[PDB]
Amino acid sequence: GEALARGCAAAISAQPNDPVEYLGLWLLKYVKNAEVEGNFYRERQQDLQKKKDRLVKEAQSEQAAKSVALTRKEAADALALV
Amino acid sequence: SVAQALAYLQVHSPQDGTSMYDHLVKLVSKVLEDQPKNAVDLLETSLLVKKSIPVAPDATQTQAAVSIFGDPELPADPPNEFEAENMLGAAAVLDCLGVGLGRELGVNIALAAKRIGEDPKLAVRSVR
Amino acid sequence: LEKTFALIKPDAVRAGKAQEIMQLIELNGFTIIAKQKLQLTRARAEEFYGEHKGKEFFPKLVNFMTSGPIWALVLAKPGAILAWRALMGPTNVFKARAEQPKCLRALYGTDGTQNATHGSDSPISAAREIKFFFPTLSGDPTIYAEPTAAAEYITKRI
Amino acid sequence: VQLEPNITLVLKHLASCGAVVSAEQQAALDHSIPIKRIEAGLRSLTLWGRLTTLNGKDYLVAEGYNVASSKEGAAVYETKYFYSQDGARWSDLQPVDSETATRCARIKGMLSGDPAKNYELEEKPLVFQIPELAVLRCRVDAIATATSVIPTDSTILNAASQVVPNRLFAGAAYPEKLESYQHRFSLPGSGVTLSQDLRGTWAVQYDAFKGVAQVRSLLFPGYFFYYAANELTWGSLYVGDGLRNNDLIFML
Amino acid sequence: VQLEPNITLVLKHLASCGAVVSAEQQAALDHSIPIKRIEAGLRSLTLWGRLTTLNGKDYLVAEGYNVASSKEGAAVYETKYFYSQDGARWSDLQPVDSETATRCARIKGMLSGDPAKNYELEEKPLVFQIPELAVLRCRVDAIATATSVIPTDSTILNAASQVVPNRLFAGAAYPEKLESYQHRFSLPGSGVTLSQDLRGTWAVQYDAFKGVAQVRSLLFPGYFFYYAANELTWGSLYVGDGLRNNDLIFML
Amino acid sequence: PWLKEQAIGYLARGVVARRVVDKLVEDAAAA
Amino acid sequence: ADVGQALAFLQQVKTTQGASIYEGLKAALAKVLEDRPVNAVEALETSVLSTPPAAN
Amino acid sequence: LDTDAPLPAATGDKVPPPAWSPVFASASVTTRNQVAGVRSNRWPGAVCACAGRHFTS
Repeated sequence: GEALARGCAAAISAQPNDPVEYLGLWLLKYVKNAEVEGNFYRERQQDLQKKKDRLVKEAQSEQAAKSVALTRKEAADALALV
Repeated sequence: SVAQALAYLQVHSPQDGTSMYDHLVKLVSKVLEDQPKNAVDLLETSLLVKKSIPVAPDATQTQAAVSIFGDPELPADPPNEFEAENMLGAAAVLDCLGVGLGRELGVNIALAAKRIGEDPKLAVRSVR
Repeated sequence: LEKTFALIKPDAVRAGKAQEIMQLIELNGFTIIAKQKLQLTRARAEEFYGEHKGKEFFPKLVNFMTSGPIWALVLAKPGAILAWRALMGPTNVFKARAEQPKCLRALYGTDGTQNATHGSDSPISAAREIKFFFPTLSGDPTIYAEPTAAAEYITKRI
Repeated sequence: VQLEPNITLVLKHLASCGAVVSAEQQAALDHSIPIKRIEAGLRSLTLWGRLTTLNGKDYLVAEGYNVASSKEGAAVYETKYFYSQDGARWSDLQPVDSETATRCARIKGMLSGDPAKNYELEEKPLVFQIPELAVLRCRVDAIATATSVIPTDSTILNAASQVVPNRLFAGAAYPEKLESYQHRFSLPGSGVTLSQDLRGTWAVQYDAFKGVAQVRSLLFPGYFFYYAANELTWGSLYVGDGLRNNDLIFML
Repeated sequence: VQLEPNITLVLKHLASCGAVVSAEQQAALDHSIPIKRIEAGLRSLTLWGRLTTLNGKDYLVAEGYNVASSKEGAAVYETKYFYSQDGARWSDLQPVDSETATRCARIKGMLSGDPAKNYELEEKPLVFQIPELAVLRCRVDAIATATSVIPTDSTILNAASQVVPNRLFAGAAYPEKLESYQHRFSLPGSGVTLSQDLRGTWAVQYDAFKGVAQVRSLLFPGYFFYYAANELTWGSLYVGDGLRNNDLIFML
Repeated sequence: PWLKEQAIGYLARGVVARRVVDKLVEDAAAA
Repeated sequence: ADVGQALAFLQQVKTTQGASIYEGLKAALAKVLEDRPVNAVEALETSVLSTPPAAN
Repeated sequence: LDTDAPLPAATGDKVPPPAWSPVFASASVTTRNQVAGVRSNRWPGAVCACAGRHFTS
């Protein structure tokens, strides 16, 4: 698989004294990062969602007060012309 | 002044794994294999790349300075008597007049004169 | 770009002059790719000078190169190999002190073995020294990427 | 932007709040803090506070750490505490178990000032003997988890997911509002500030001409924090016996 | 990285060098500097120094500026100076013409301490009367153009070609060497440091354990500069009568 | 045996990326 | 000869927050070389390829 | 001040805390020209001090 080919690539590039052992170590680090990448993606997406939801609630909270003050002004000014 | 930049970029990092040159090499080597047909963000791809004898001075002078504080350690002969002036009051007077060495050094000087005047092997009558 | 391997020996370290030596190294246009302060053992100090197992002064040296901590450095500059040696100057401290009174060894050396520095001499030897001390820094994957020698290195790896 | 609080500026700005140290102890600290910081291998070490005792030998407490990391949504600082009674020789202030934490939480009053003393508690009649340094460490832990104030967005997360100083920090826009400050253990960008604390447990006095804000804890009276906005420095200090103010609802 | 020198840290670090101020003057400065800085519209204002007089009313001198710009290869600071004799009320220290600069340069001795006094000079016999504040301004100008020390690469040039603090400054690599410091009016990246000055006019003492370097001027004895490397602060102060040391070749 | 030449292509790609970065820093200096 | 192909490829693909990934990296490197920052490798993500939240 | 009523006992100790405590100007009894005084435990914040014929509260 790609693991074997890239491990041989590393064993030729870095040129270790013990090729097989360093190869295995690199294999293990790679198979850990294979999950770490998806975990990073999950973290980023979830944090962005949290941010957006906080901002959505901050917006609705002000929309409510806008409407309430507007209704107050509505009634107050309507009384003037009756 | 181009080999200067290329040399600077390869300054290996003890904290991180490798140099900045190698970081960019790995980033580009991934992108050339990644081939984002639509687009890609630099920050996120660089983050995905990254996520995949002590040298201390000698404390002799400082410890000698700190040893004048408190009382020495015992594994005691009587300290000899000596006369002197009010040295903390001297630091205060000098500080009020705007001369001298301050008032932290006044404390250090008073404790040093104490360590001198109270010495058996040096039978002192008075210190100033 | 040329990378050379340097060394600050225990006599300069004990005199409190490693910082001055590094500052002069960088005042002379060099760039310290890496620095480290380690303590060399006996067998590793042997294998480092392993090409002088039959030399007479070998024990006299190896007992000195373990007398304390050393500074291993990797320097880089356009034409770095020979400029570093022109900086270290002659190997005999007295010869150097006679010829170049402002040289490095003429300022921080005392003896024919207490010269305070040790550069490389040939690019082969420089690469070998660096791979010995800093086995992490990758050195020219371009050159070692021979399309034929790679199959032979695979035979070696198997 | 500072990299670490400066004890000189702290003692200068928080002296009006009565947070002072003796002169001898000030000099002794100026010498002793670097020694202990080096010989413990720590990147940061500062004076945390000073707890008064019944025999006049107050405990000076110092707090240090090496690196802070983001774990489980919290910025965790692996802190280590030291104590002293003269300002010259620092001893360790070892952590306490969770079971003993409750018992020392039950012990009140001003500390004795004798590190060898131990108090007694009675339960169902099983008697426990709690060392005084245990009580000290827990009071410090309580005060620390309550306050630990820094400015907002003064820290930042780096590639290794560690909390480091934000060297491009420009300052708090509104220094007289509690939104400008936060707890240390709140992650950068989490939006949790001191305004999310129980309303009425913090007071803020801001001198808008000199640009110095003082944040006082009312829940733990004795914790003071200062923030100077023209020089971009800040720092805190605790001075007092270490007991929480439980009558706060009746005092506001 | 500091944004402006702090007078408290300056007076704390340079007190060993005898650069001290009275206690009353210290408090008075703590109040008066912000007032004058605001009511003059200046971004920076610090205590420059203190010149001794014959009647005991030493002149405190403060220096302020708004922005520094690169002009003709020099980092020019449009500085403005103020003087005081009590530390509470600052008056202007107005510039002096070039023709009068020579005459006041010829006047020596310790200043009188009476701002209304004027000295006399004789030339070809035309007599000139030079006000004392002119002499004071000239001495301050000479000392300023001689020393004005900052660390190297602590400033930087911005897009508008103005000299601003380098907020990513990491510190001087070798604090005990004169290459780590430079004049203020040297452009960033120009490579001109204090080592280009006349060899022997500067002394450097570096406490490598605490990390505090002290740079003393030998040409103008009385100018002290400090640099603390663990906290990344620095600052200078002049204390003395303001006369240059011309016998330097015989004293080294 | 097919892994050999695949690794060869990987190493050639690495050299390619190295030269790319060389040109990139060369351009950055002029910029 | 693949060098020119890769260069065209990089000058082709556009940044998410810009264009010409090649030119983005070039501006990043020019900024890093303009003022060699403290911990440049770490400053890559905290000062140049991003912006801290309270920067101005 | 020896005769002032002590504070009530607090949990953890049976002895009533005293009404006043000492404050010291040095960590060694041998230091010359020391100053000293007392601080209140009933009113935390009040202090009295005396060096020679000179005292304050």
